Amino acid sequence: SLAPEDGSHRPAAEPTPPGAQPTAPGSLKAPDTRNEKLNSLEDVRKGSENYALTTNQGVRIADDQNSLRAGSRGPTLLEDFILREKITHFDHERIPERIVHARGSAAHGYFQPYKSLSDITKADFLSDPNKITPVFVRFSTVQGGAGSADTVRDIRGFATKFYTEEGIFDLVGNNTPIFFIQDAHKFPDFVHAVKPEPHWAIPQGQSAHDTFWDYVSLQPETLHNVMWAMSDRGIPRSYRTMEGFGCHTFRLINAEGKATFVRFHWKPLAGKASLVWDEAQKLTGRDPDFHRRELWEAIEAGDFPEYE
Amino acid sequence: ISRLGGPNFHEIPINRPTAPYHNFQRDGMHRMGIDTNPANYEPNSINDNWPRETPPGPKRGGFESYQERVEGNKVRERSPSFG
Amino acid sequence: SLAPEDGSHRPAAEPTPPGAQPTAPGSLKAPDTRNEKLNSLEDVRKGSENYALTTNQGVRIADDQNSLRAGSRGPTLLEDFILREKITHFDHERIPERIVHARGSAAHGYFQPYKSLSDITKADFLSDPNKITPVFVRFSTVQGGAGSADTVRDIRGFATKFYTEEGIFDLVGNNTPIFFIQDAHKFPDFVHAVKPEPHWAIPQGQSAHDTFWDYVSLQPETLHNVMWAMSDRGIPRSYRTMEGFGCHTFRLINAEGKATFVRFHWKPLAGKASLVWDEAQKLTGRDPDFHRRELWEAIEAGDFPEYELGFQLIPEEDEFKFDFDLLDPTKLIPEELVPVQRVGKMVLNRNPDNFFAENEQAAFHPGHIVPGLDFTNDPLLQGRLFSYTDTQISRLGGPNFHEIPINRPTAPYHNFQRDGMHRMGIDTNPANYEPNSINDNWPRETPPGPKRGGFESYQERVEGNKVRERSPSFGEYYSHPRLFWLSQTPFEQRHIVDGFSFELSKVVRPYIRERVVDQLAHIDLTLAQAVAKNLGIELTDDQLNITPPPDVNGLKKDPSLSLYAIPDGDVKGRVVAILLNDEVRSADLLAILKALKAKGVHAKLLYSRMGEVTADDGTVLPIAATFAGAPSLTVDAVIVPAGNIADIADNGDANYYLMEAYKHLKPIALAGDARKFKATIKIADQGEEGIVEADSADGSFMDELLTLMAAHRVWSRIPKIDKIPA
Amino acid sequence: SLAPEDGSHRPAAEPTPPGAQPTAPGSLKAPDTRNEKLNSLEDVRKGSENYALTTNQGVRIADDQNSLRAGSRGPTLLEDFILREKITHFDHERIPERIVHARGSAAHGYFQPYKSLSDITKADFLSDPNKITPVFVRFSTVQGGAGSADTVRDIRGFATKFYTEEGIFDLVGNNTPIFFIQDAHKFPDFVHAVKPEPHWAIPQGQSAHDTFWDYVSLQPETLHNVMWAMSDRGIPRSYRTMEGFGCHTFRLINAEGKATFVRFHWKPLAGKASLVWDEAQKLTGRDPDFHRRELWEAIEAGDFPEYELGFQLIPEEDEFKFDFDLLDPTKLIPEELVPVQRVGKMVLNRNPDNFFAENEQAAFHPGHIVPGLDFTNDPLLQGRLFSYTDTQISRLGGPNFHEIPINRPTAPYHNFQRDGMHRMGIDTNPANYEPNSINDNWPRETPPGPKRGGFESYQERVEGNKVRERSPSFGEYYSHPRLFWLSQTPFEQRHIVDGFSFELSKVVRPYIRERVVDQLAHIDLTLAQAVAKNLGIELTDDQLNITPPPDVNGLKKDPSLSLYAIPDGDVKGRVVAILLNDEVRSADLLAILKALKAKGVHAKLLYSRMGEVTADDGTVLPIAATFAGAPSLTVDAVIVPAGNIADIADNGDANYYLMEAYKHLKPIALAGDARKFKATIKIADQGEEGIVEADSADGSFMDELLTLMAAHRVWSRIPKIDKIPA
Ligand code: HDE
Ligand code: HDE
Ligand code: HDD
Ligand SMILES: [S]
Ligand SMILES: [S]
Ligand SMILES: [S]
Repeated sequence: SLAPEDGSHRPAAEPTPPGAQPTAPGSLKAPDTRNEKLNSLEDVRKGSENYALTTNQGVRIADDQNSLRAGSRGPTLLEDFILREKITHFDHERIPERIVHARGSAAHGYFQPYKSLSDITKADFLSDPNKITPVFVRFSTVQGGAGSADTVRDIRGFATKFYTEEGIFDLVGNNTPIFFIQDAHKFPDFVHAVKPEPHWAIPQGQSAHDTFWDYVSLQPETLHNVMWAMSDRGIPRSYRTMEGFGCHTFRLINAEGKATFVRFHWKPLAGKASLVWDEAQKLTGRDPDFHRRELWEAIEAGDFPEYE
Repeated sequence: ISRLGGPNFHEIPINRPTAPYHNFQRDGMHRMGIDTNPANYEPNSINDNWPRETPPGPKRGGFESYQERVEGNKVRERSPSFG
Repeated sequence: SLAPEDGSHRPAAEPTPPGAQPTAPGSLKAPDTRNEKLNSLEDVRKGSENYALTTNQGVRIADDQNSLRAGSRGPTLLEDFILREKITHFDHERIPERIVHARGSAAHGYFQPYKSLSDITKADFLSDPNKITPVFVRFSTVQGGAGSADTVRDIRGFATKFYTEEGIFDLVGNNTPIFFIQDAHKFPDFVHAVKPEPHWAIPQGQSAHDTFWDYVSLQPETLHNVMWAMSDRGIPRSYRTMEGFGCHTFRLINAEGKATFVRFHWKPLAGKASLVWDEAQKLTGRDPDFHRRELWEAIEAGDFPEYELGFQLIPEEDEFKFDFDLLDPTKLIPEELVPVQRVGKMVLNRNPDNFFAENEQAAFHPGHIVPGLDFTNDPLLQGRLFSYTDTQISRLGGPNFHEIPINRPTAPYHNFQRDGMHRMGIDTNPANYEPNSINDNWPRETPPGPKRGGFESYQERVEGNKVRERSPSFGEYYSHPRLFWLSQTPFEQRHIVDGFSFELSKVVRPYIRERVVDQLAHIDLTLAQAVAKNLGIELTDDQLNITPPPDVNGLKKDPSLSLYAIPDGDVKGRVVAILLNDEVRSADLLAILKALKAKGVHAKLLYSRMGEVTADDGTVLPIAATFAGAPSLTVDAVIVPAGNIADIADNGDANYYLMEAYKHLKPIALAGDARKFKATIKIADQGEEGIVEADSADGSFMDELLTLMAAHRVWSRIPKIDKIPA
Repeated sequence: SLAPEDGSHRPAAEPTPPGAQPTAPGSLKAPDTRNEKLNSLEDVRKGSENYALTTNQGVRIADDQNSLRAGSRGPTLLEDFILREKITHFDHERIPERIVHARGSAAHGYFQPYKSLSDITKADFLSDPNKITPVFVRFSTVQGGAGSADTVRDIRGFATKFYTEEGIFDLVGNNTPIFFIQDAHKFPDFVHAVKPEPHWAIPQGQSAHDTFWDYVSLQPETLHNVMWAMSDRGIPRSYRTMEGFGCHTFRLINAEGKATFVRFHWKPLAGKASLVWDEAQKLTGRDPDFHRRELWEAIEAGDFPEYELGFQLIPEEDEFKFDFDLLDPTKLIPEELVPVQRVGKMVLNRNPDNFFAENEQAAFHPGHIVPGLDFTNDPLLQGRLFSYTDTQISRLGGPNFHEIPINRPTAPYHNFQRDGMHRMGIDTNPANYEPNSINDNWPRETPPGPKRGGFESYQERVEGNKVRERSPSFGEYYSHPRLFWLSQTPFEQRHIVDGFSFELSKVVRPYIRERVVDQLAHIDLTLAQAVAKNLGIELTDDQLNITPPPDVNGLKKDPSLSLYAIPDGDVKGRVVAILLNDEVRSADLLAILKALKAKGVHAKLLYSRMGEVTADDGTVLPIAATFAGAPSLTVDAVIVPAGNIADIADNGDANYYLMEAYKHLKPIALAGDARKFKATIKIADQGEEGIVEADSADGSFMDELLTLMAAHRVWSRIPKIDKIPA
């Protein structure tokens, strides 16, 4: 047995402050934190302790250290299906990242209203303060790839999937109340302009380059959101300490059929807080996973991110 | 990998084993299984090396190939016995 | 017209030094550079000047600013095909990244051999010193994603696609001579261990976490490549200043059928040079694109990356002449035992036009060999042969990945394979099978021979049972790690100690650190104790008495394993920060730049804001960047000319600039009143080695600075840096 | 393993009648046939003669017969990269077939207008009678898979890609002028209902099953296109002998901005002709590739398929002037009300080289329009515009499907779209966005205007609330089916009755059959009774009293809706079977072939074995096929020359050949003693209209036979075939 005698390989399944224990998969860290969605995923969770190592077809593997070869210094044989299945699955691990917001960090939680909103909306999840709606929330940057740094200067995404009794509602918002552009037809122009430039694929995670500012200088509708990004809004301390916005006017519709225009807000109960530019930029080098880590460790500690 | 869209074709319901399957393979398109193992490699100490290899034996043992003697040069050649 | 009237939007189509012009696609930057492969890509190049904006179907668009809607404040209509085509293409821009080496930077070039190697190989590309072979080379890290940082601590890849007249040959190597594991079956285990951990996908671009060090502690075969990764080899200065290696024993096969064992080498003609860890880490923050940028800018300046191809050659009858197995890819062949024979030179002289189309889509695979080469039973190489074909079916969308333009052979290709997704070639052959009579059996098989023959494998003898078994001969883990460590200078050993100590401090479970210190004590006690001390760990009496492993074939060191033991410095294409003031002394600046120019060293003029300043004599000095904007991390040395020093003397950024460069062992030069800065870095009045100083920037002031830059960094300074708060 | 020395493996590169030579890729059969699009494909056409067989990487293969193994009876080795490339390509050949119209056959050709249409449209391809536009056309069934049969009962597709100077225009039509449903939202319900049922995936190529008739019984909007499918229009003789229609009201826009509604037509210059059901059904077993083969062989013979493009034009102010809605795609515009104006001619004159690359990968989509054309609010068309771009993402592997060679425009295309899987074009533009200054904003938008202008949508007024609601004007379902019924000849009517009767007899659930018959009672009582009688159903008193729907704008019938009521036969390209005997009277064969050749009618010489027979004068006659191997299903008429009739008089296959041809209403001619076969088909001494007979085959005999063939089938024989046991 390879684990240490004293059992110090395994993190306590109780809330612990950052750095006190190794981090762990959520169902192992907090087995008794439940909601309808988390429970419904049990059919696909797979454990490991006390099980035999197998192929994907259920065949027990005797030797997971060697390829099948003709003699112990010989060529590898085509009939080694165990090696080929293992290397095939490896070879095909990756899927395309998101076109934008490829960098992002997510957690499970729940939502509950403070009071029935039936006077203004028939949305079932807003109909009773007793209605508990599971959520899965993903926070993100915009420009950089899935392996880019967290504390860049960028807009941040804030996407919430509400698993309601009357369907999925996704509230797909950002951390500023507007966008750079007015018409969707220009989205690939704006995004190409902010992304790494096409000849050489530089710079990652940064608007600080000629094409972005070229587009901005030629499209003054951009200037409002550019102001937000150049502010310390663009460099939050934590996904816990930033605001969220729905970006658009939507409508609520009530049982009588009356429409009300609405814009959505998320107010962080831990308050608003951002880094300073020098600190953010250096932090992309010292810990490019700083926000991902901070979110995971706040939840492990019981410092649950809360938004109104 | 093209016909069924990727390396997780064993998780398409008709294809699934009824026998247990556990290993350190991860990800791929259409991934259904949510692995809770702290480890995705072996040997590991962080999960006490589970899931673990199993020696061959008379029942419920690991797969080991028959130790057939191979002898010859690397050749692209049809056996004369096939002619 | 949106372009400025003075044409300042268009970069000069001629060699210019870094920062002088905006960068540009290669065919616009350097239209006069060519080779056979670049010429053949012309059929797919797309221009843009003077053309109308269209759909992909060739319909001209009138308004590319708006969607179609019912009234100008109305709903967007489904019939807007111009919107949905444009948004559809955007929606599907991304393809899966490489499983490993996803972060990489690539350039076109050419290779030519120094003489015909026909006595040892029939490979056509090596048959004639006049035969010039286009190449495309991609350098990469291993762990991080395509949008991770360049100057991480990691292994680097060094992949070369040779477009030979007898097929594609891909030499898919790394910047170290070995690998972490012995058998390919373990590759997903090792890679999973070094990659971000699967619960939370942390950390990116780093081996400094529990699962990596768990695997290493349990798999001593890894320690040799770990030594390399923990040394300054893991943080190169530039893709231009690292070695490349082919990793495995392959074979050369001559026209007579004789097989010779070969390992492949690339020697950087710009010399070997690496960063230091604090600098490398901070640089991942200040410019995560530094190596990609440096490569592109070197080529645009005419500082073409050059590498010499070399072979270590071992006769077949010498297979068992060494203390280690030639097939064991965790073992290096010391150059003291088998010298590198020079073979030819490769020059990278053109950037791509489109990074996605040429770099992201390029597919390299070590099974892509040509007649004159062959494999061996290296069990890591054996498994690689499966992987690099397989992985392309998802990454590049199917089995016609050779028809993507960058991947196309320049040699003819004809066969009976048909269809598949993205099929470009339209085959007119009446037959799609052989043997056939309906096309007189064309295209036809070709017997092997001295030139232009079919591929036939070398008839190596195979004997033994079908086994999943590691060769006993591979069961030795410590002697190569030890040879490596003993071959390093004392400052290089110090940086290895600090690499392990820093990485193990990030491992959360203490027993994993202890287990790895135990492994170190099997390699070298001094190493092990120094790492232990940094971790607060005390070696046991048993650990103190572990017998060191034996030397490797009589060797107690091999200086070729050191970056620095043997000077191979080259200052051409290096860069100096010049720290400006509002009244620079022109005569200092003239002499600085004249000497830098004469050796091909670049400069960047830095100040506290953008714009210009004016020297004493009225010369207008344009500013490249601010002190904060272009940190010392990004340059090789700093020079401060004389003048109105009081202007920058209390500037935090300016002071810190010299502290950072000082800490990172870079040459510093101070002329006249700029000597006032000696106080910020605590330099004595009689001066110290590595700090150039004088009343004015010449006679021998630039020669001194340039001598220091040829030696790369001031290693003697290392005992003084701990004191400086930087 | 090679070609025969006589060169007989290779088809002559000259036009040759069906069966005279093996068929071949178009560029080899007809190398001098060119057009702008065919030429532009030269970059990707790949030959084979005199080339070495290689891997896809350009490595010559020595042994393409064997895997690499350890000894010649040993295991195959993983290092066999030649085996794995070849098998990997093969393992990934297939791409997803089209959701609908998966079964299709395609050819290249060209179009030109008869005169400039600039008064009604500014479309460049309709602007000049001497501007030629390349086309690629694919004909298809709808329901069955890509390996289903051709001569099923189904709607046919007729899709034309016009490669115009101002962009690709795809006219994506069918062989009937309406569709089964009104709103695109129901398309998956209808298609799922006609497709193989989901539990067991039966039946292929057939609407004759419960789910289809369940949907029709519940959605009377479908009854109009059902009437067309049940008629002989559902079983065309050839893609050369059916009409095409664009299905929707589109708009033409002229340079002055005037909009005219238009519906598109294609008139077959070879005339309108269909099979009979029993023949069609049996032919799906004897030759499931009959229409694919006939199309390919017509083009190899020079019987180029020709179609006339025609437009129904309705001025904008006449939108509401009919008693149906112009935007309802279940409604046709009778040519009695709105005549088809002839517009131009399309000729299909070359087959592809590789069916997969050019046919299977072609992507047609009706949203691919060009300036001068525009859409309408037809709610079926509206949703089609979403589907034809979306579906290519999976079928063709991503958003670069326009780079697959067959799909590329010949017109320039330049834009700021980048990347996507298997990206071919390498963009050099410094800019990938607009507005930009860095490339002076190229490529640039272009204002709309008379010619070469940007696309702008016609400024149609929209007024209404956001609703999911069917227009009340669409809620009439029976008048157009009735118009169609009343316009058919009596034998066409009988065949419609028979198609409904045959289909509904395969519906297992009897209440579905009853509900369909109730729908038929709302269209025409005579039809409804005739179907009921065949299903053993008796109409109720109420059903008997259903008031017939109103005439369509005063019309009692419109003969243009019939296949046959107005003669339009053309025999060129048709085929006759000639049943040989072992001593043919050469004088008869001489006169038969001379007359057939004068009208471009082909012949196939049949016998009871293959090889040769010798005629009375020593002429050696090669045999194309046996009586069983090329049944009368595959020909238009049968001729039996004189000679040694005893040789075949008691041959069961030869007698049956005539019985099947007789049953199927085909002309038969019998010369000399071949008149003895009159007994097998019960023709009286006096003779019968449709049986040509004389002492010998002469001028008069062949004229009579060719007159019969110009009328396609012998409809007057129908009363006589009930009794024949065939
Ligand atoms: C206001 C909040 C907001 C706005 C206004 C937009 N984004 Fe987002 N985006 C996609 C496209 C898209 C378009 C076409 C527009 C304006 C027309 C916006 N964006 C502006 C996308 C390409 O479809 C996207 C990429 C992956 C994906 O699934 O959809 C996408 C991502 C995205 C996210 C990430 C959600 C997640 O996966 O975690 C968020 C938070 C936004 N967008 C916000 C957003
Ligand atoms: C010797 C230099 C070297 C070695 C020993 C290995 N890698 Fe590499 N690698 C792939 C798999 C693979 C396996 C199975 C093994 C040992 C079993 C190695 N690696 C060790 C791959 C997953 O098939 C890979 C990912 C993308 C791809 O197409 O192949 C792959 C990448 C890779 C590159 C990247 C080439 C490029 O596109 O720039 C390089 C330089 C190596 N490997 C070197 C290498
Ligand atoms: C809203 C869905 C929809 C509806 C309402 C229609 N179509 Fe369609 N059609 C498709 C959605 C579609 C498709 C699913 O997108 C296909 C199959 C895959 C493809 O590329 O297009 C297709 C293919 C397709 C083809 C085959 C082109 C080829 O040869 O590749 C033809 C000829 C037609 N259609 C014709 C018609 C006609 C005459 C319609 C009646 C006016 C019609 N379609 C309505
Ligand atoms: S937004
Ligand atoms: S290696
Ligand atoms: S239609």
